[PDB]
Amino acid sequence: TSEQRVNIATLLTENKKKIVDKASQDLWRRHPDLIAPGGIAFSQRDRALCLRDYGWFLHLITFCLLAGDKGPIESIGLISIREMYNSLGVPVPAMMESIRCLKEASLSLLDEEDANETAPYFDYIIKAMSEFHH
Amino acid sequence: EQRVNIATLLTENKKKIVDKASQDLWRRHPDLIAPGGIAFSQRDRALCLRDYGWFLHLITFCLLAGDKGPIESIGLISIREMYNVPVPAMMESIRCLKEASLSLLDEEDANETAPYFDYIIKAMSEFH
Ligand SMILES: [Cl-]
Ligand SMILES: [Cl-]
Repeated sequence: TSEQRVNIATLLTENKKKIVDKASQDLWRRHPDLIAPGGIAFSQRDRALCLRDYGWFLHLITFCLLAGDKGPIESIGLISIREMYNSLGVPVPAMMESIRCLKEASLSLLDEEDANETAPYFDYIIKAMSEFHH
Repeated sequence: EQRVNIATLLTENKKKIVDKASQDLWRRHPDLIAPGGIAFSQRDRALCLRDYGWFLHLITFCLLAGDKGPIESIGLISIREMYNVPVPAMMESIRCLKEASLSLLDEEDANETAPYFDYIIKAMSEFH
C-alpha cells in the first residue's frame, strides 16, 4: 500500500535468488567455520536447507516492507527463528550474521531513501533473533 | 484470529509441505526430473524447491494478512522474472502445494486457506 514500498518489493522479488546467493557466499567467506566440518553448512543438504531458510527470511522481510507492518515478524517470524535454531542447530550469532549479509546484499541494489526505508525490517528481524534466550 | 494459527502451521511445516508437494509433482510429471526437465540435475532440484517455497510463503503471508493484493502485486512480477522456466508447470506445482497444505488443516481452516491457492492459480493462468 505504497508506491515506493511497491517498487522496493518489486526489486527484492526480481532478485531474490541473486540476493540470497550473494549473501550466503559473503557469510561463508566471513565465517569459514560454517562450511567447516561440524558447521551448519558443511554438507550439501545442510547448505541447501540454509539457502532455503535465508530465502524464507528475505521473503518475510520483503512482505513486511510491502505491507508496512512488522507484526508478521513477531508472529510467524519467531516460529521460523525457533525452527532454524532448534532443527538446524544454528547458533544465534550465525542467524544474525546471515540476516546482516542478506541486509547488505539487499541494500546494495537500492539507493538511499529506499535503503533507509528498507533497513528497519532487517534490523527488526535481527533484534527478534538476538533476544531469543530471554 | 484463526489465520495466525493457520500461518503458524504452514510456517512450522514449510519444508515438509514443500518436500511433499515437490515429490508429488515429480511423481505426477515424471518428465520434470527426466533429462531436459527443470528438476533433472541436483542444482535444478534445489532451484525448483526454492521457487515452490517462495510461492508457498507468498500464499502464507497473504493468508496471515487477509489480503490478496500482494498476489496481484509481486506475484506476477516473480512469475514474469522467473519465466524470462515454463509457466504451465507452475500451475500443477501450486496445486500440489495446496493439497500438501490442506492435508494439515481441518475443514474451516482448509475452506479459509484454499481460496489463496485458487487465486494464485487463476492469476497464473492468465499469463502470456
Ligand atoms: Cl547468546
Ligand atoms: Cl548491519
